Amino acid sequence: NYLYRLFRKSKLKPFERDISTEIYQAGNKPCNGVAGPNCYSPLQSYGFRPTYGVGHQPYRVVVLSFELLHAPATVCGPKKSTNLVKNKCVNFNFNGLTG
Amino acid sequence: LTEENAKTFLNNFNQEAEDLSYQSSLASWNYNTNITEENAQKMSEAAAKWSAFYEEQSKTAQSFSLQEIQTPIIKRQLQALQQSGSSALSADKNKQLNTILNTMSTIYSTGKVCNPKNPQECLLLEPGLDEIMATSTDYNSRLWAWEGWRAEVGKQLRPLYEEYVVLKNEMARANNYNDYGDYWRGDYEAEGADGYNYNRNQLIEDVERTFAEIKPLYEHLHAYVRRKLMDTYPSYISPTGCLPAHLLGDMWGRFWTNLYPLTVPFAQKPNIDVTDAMMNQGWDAERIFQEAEKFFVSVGLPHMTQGFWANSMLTEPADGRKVVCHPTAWDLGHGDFRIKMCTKVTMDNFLTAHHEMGHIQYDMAYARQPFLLRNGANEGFHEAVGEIMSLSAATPKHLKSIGLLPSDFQEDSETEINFLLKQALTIVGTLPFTYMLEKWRWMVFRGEIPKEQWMKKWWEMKREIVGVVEPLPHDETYCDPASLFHVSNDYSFIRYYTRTIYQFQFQEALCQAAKYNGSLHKCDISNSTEAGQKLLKMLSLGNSEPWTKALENVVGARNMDVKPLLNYFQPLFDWLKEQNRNSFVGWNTEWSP
Amino acid sequence: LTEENAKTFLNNFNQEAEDLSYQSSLASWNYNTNITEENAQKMSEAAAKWSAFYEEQSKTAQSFSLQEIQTPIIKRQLQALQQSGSSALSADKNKQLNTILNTMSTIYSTGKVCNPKNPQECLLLEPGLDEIMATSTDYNSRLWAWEGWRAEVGKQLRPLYEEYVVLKNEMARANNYNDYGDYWRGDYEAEGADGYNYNRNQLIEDVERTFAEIKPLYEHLHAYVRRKLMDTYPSYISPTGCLPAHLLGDMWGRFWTNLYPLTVPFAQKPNIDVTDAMMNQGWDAERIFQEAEKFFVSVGLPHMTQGFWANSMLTEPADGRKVVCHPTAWDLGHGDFRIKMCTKVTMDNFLTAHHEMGHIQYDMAYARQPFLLRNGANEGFHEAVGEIMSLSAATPKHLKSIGLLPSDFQEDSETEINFLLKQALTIVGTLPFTYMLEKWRWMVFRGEIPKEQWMKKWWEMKREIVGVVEPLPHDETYCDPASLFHVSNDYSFIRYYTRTIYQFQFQEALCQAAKYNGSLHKCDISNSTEAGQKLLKMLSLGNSEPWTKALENVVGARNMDVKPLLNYFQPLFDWLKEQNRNSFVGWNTEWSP
Ligand SMILES: *[C@@H]1O[C@H](CO)[C@@H](O[C@@H]2O[C@H](CO)[C@@H](O[C@@H]3O[C@H](CO)[C@@H](O)[C@H](O)[C@@H]3O)[C@H](O)[C@H]2NC(C)=O)[C@H](O)[C@H]1NC(C)=O
Ligand SMILES: *[C@@H]1O[C@H](CO)[C@@H](O[C@@H]2O[C@H](CO)[C@@H](O[C@@H]3O[C@H](CO)[C@@H](O)[C@H](O)[C@@H]3O)[C@H](O)[C@H]2NC(C)=O)[C@H](O)[C@H]1NC(C)=O
Ligand SMILES: *[C@@H]1O[C@H](CO)[C@@H](O[C@@H]2O[C@H](CO)[C@@H](O)[C@H](O)[C@H]2NC(C)=O)[C@H](O)[C@H]1NC(C)=O
Ligand SMILES: *[C@@H]1O[C@H](CO)[C@@H](O[C@@H]2O[C@H](CO)[C@@H](O)[C@H](O)[C@H]2NC(C)=O)[C@H](O)[C@H]1NC(C)=O
Repeated sequence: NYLYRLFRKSKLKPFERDISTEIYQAGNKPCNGVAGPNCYSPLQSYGFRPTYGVGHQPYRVVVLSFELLHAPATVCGPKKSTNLVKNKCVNFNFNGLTG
Repeated sequence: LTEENAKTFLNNFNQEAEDLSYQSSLASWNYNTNITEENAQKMSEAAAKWSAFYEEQSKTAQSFSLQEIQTPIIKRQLQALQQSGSSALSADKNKQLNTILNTMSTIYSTGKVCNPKNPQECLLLEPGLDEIMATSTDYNSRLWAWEGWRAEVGKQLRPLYEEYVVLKNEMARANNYNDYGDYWRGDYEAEGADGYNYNRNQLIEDVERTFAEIKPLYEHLHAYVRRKLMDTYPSYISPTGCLPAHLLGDMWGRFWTNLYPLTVPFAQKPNIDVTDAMMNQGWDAERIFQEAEKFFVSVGLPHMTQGFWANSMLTEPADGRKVVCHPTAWDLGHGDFRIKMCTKVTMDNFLTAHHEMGHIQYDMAYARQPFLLRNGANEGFHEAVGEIMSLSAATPKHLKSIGLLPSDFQEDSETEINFLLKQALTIVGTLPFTYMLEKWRWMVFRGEIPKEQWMKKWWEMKREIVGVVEPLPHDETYCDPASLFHVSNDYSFIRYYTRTIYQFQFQEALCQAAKYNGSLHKCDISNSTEAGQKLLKMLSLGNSEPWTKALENVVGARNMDVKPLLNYFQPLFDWLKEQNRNSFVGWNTEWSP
Repeated sequence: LTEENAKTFLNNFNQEAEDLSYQSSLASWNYNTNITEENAQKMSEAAAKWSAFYEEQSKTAQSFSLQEIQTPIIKRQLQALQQSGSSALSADKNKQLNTILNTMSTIYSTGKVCNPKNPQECLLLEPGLDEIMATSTDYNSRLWAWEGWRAEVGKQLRPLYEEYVVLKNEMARANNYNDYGDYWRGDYEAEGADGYNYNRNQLIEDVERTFAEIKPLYEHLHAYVRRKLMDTYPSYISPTGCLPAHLLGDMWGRFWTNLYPLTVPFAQKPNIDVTDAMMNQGWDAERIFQEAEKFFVSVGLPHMTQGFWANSMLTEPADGRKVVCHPTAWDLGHGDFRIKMCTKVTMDNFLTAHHEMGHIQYDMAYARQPFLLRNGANEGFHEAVGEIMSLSAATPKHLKSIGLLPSDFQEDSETEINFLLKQALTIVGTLPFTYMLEKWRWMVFRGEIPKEQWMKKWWEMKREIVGVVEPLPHDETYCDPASLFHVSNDYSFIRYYTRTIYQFQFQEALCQAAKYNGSLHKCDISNSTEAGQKLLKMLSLGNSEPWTKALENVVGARNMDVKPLLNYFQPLFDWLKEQNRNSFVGWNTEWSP
């Protein structure tokens, strides 16, 4: 159930996806959409098995891409509650207001 | 364009092939470790699917024309794919040849020779006749065993060989080869850049050239063995004559290793065996493989995979599953490397573990290469790489370093001489038999030997080359070569000769790389990373490049050389020259008692 | 360096040549449209200057050696430039050959056969004898016309042919060709990258291979035509015999199209002719060309130039200038493309307009290429590209789409069958005559046919290949081939055979490109831009690349294939098989009444 694209006419641009299953035409003759000699289906199967070597075992990859745009940034890291001390002279940072 | 089409075809093939080959290899492993009917049928279907896919791809691959392909790696991959082999013939001929091969295999497996005047004592070759050849000292019993197996096998197998040669010749001609011998010699053919080109015809002359240099050492060994056998057999062996066929310690005379108690130089001095030391320290098979791994990392080759430790069997399972005794190294594919060996805690098993690990390391190095090129450079190389590790493991320096042998051990000349003689009996002795048998097979396939004169030629060559005479005259109704396992089961025999030359050449090259300053037989390649890299350059290549290039990469030469073999056996050769001065070195062709 | 010198020479040549060629083409156009003595003399000077310049450049070009030129386009341009043609011979021989050609042309033009016992009724071939061959049903009158023209032309032209062959052989040998037949076969020679190489010798075998496949369809057609003629002529045609030479609807039997009323499958069903619809809707020649332009833009080829509309004549001028009736497409050069056709408002002229526009589109596509390479890939390609458009234009779908044919029109099987039979009589019938005539000419030039046995060979081959027998015995004093226009005026005839194969191959390739799911004969390529691009890739190339590469570019094959031709005629072939079951298919070589 895990597949990869082995054959494509042109290289992918960054952050592009191709879902086409069209038969890859490597030869002058038209494929006609039926698999035939010199015509290979692009999507091949990753036949994962438990006894494979470490190079070939399945690995799950998550890629995190961060982008900044002219719009205000709304994804930021956690804000520390810290603690509240009263009746003493303490430097205060309340919602970005300092003193 | 044709080259681009071939590249895409190979790319599609490698992905489909690797998966199917892994399934076939896994099924074969499952049968070998856990012998049963269901694993055998599963193996049969897996092999059938893999073979059908391989033939279908080979038929498509044959459409491509090699003339317009410029890149060597794609051309070599297509060459490997395009070898039809036995499929070239028509279905009727292929079925007849397969039937002949299967009947030959079953008849050889079930071969029976029985005692005259003692009907109940009927003996198979595998349980008992081999034991008689290895251990019995009685002349008459050995003569009976040799003659009886020769008579039964030769009379039954002579017609089968007669049509077997014709069918193999038809298959070879169908594959654009002159004869079946040329088809076997194709495996050493290398097509490449200038000065690396090797031809099938060249191989015969190269073997003869190597043989001539080997011949004085063999003659001295033959004279010494003949004198010792004469001491064992007082009147049945002539001083100037050839050795009898049944006194060589083996059924066919293939290995002289069983003659070592009779031919020992120094009976008083013990062997270098360290089995008892392993027993005292509680060593086990896991420790043996770990020590082998330590040697491989120390030389600089990579560590064993986790899968190798997890999936392999290094011990008899003893849980009710039948196993094959023979040690085998398996490259299943997709980075799966396993060893099936029922390892007992002995020195011989320790050397065998080093040999099989060497096979696994050789398989691991060329895993980067494409699927069709994940093989040895030739048949000899794969065995040779394991053999050099076996040679290095057995040295006294290696045994002292790992604590098997005591630190204060003294290496006198006498132990070196007897150990070298045992090595010569196993290694030097097999070479004339191998050369003579291969030459006979090549000439029979060629048609140089007339059909009705086959036996008459073979004994003459054994008289000429091996220097071993028949005990009793044999007419042409006999088929004396066919008694051997390799010829009856369609196996090439020249690989052992090439293995023997390559093993010493590789060993000398590594020892020169490691800056060893002593005798070649005492050399150890441990803790010499540069030697490991020098070896690994050949190991990574596989058969992507011509075998001559790989040979140049290790030894700096492009052809077989037996000067390392003479260098390894030089103290023994000097000793044999010293003790043969009174005696006559050489044999007379005419039959002498 | 030689290659750079050739490149500069070609660069200088293209600029000078294009201007001189345009002047010659413009003068030729001015004579053709406005026939007069002054335009003829102007054309003569323009052609003389262009020819003199071309020979002078060719003589300079011959100094260059092709061995050290690596780039294919420069080598091909130099090859085209270096063809001396008739200039290779000495002045005396060239003058004699020119005199023989001129006398042959004038004698053929002025050929006269006159009625026996009726002296006043003397008939030329062009005004009246062709009409007799097309329309007359009387056996004796046709026999008279055929025999009389054969006797007068053959007796006068036999010596002229005898020295004509020798002079052509000398010219071909002077140009490093084996014979004049090899010189004609040179036009199909392609030198290029591996697997695209085509040889002159190969062409004959390729034609024979195509012919064998074509032969069953021709045999069935011949049997059907023979039966219909037997119905027309009760006792003068044998069931098992060959057809008489004078009953084929033409003077030479080249086209069987005039036998269609006699051989109609369904007399009751009308033809697909749309002339009356054009008359009702007030169509004119401008509309016909505009509709052709609409088809070409719809398929994706470029629009016609403004110069084409402004300068061409599409109507009889009727202002007192004489014109040539024949439609011709002119590529004057420098982007000037014109059509000279006296277009009447008929279906046939509409198809002719599509064919000539196809020629113009073919000329326009390769305008980017250098001057020497602004030609067809071979002689067949230029005619074939027009023919595919003519095939597409005539389909019922195309006529319905443009409103010539009513929307409610029903296409029954019978109209398809009679239309296919008419197409076969025009197209399939010409192929045995073309192959036999070209084979005879090639063997005569080679010398395979003995000089004194020429007639005896030709009739035999007509009996063997065409399946047409002579009405009366002819001895060797006759020159029966020479009565044809193409042979008497030194024209190659194999172009029609290649055109016929290429036309169907191109049509099938375009229909597969256009994803048509029906019978090939009903296919229309309108509104299929991908098919237009697929065609245009070949059209742009010209003869810059080998013709095999262009053929691969359109159909995916590198050689002539007649499977599209069989596919086009498959319903007709099935119908002919269905109706020939009682009759005997084939002919007997011996003369049968
Ligand atoms: C290849 O290199 C390894 C590591 O350099 C060598 O192993 C080392 O062998 C020596 C001598 O056998 C060991 O020295 C002695 O070890 C004993 C036991 O621990 C100790 O009691 C002595 O005081 C002395 O240290 C050394 O420890 C050992 N090192 C390791 C890491 O195992 C090996 O001998 C080399 N092989 C060859 C063929 O040169
Ligand atoms: C190729 O494409 C062109 C353009 O799509 C096709 O022309 C179109 O043909 C259809 C049917 O013949 C026309 O539809 C009908 O036209 C009549 C007359 O105007 C009108 O009364 C109907 O109500 C309906 O619209 C369509 O107008 C016409 N379009 C153009 C721009 O001419 C042509 O038939 C196609 N050819 C083939 C072979 O597919
Ligand atoms: C040896 O092989 C047998 C059969 O080839 C294995 O027995 C199977 O075990 C699986 C899983 O436990 C069961 O699903 C099958 O039904 C069993 N088959 C039979 C015939 O018993 C056995 O487990 C294997 N042993 C080892 C050690 O691999
Ligand atoms: C047809 O050709 C004739 C002669 O080739 C053309 O008549 C010439 O017209 C030009 C331009 O008016 C004059 O300069 C010439 O002197 C004319 N020649 C003669 C002999 O009178 C005529 O114009 C052409 N017709 C067309 C329609 O092109």
